[PDB]
Amino acid sequence: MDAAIRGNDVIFVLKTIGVPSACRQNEDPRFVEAFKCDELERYIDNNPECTLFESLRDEEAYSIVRIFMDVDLDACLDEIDYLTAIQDFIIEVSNCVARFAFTECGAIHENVIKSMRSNFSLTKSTNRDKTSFHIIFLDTYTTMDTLIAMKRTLLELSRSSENPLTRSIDTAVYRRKTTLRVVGTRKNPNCDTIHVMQPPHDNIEDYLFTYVDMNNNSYYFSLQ
Ligand SMILES: [Mg+2]
Ligand SMILES: [Mg+2]
Repeated sequence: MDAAIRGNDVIFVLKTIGVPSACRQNEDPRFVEAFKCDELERYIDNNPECTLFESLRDEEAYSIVRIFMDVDLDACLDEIDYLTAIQDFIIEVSNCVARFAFTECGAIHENVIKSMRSNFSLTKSTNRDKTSFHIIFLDTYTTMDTLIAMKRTLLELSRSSENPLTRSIDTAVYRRKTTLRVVGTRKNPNCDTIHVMQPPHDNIEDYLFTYVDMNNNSYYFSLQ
C-alpha cells in the first residue's frame, strides 16, 4: 500500500455504446450511472436486457486502474490449445509488462511478475465461434496514461507472438474515456452473447478495471 494512492469503490457505467460527452458530464441516468458494486450487481439482475460499459468517471482527477486486456480472437480454438495458450499468454504478457514497468516506470520487475501471475480474473464470451475474453490483473495497478504509453509495446508483442491469444490483444482499448463491457451484460440490443465469470473469481469486483482497493499484496507503478 501507499499513502499517495487512494482507492475507488464507485463504478461508473455507460448504458449504451457511444454516449455523448454532454450526457456523461450531466450524468443523465438514461445513459450513465455510478454504482457501488452491490448496487451494480443488483442493477444487472433487475435489468436483463442491459448493455453496460465500465469507464473512468473523471480520469483527469483520478485514473488509477487495474491492468486489463481485451482479447479478440475472431476464430475458434480447440479446447486444449486454448488452455495451453492461456498459460503461455500469462507468461508472455507479464514479461512484457514487467519489462516496460522496469524501464519506463522505475518499477520492481519481480513485483510486476508476481502480482500479475498470482491473481487474475478471466471471463469467457459465450460466442462459440470465436475465442473472446477479458482479463483483469486484480493486484497490479497503474494509471490509464501508463497503459496508453504501453499501447505500442503491446501492439508489437501481439505482432511478434506465436500465441493466438497474445496476437489478438486489442490495443485500441488503451485510450482516454475508454470502456470495458461489464461481465454478464450484452454489447447491444441485437446481440445476445455475454461474457461469463470463470473460477476462481465469482464476485463482480474481480471483473472491474476501475475498482481500486489495494492491500499490501497489491503492486502499483506508473510512468516515471
Ligand atoms: Mg473483446
Ligand atoms: Mg476489442
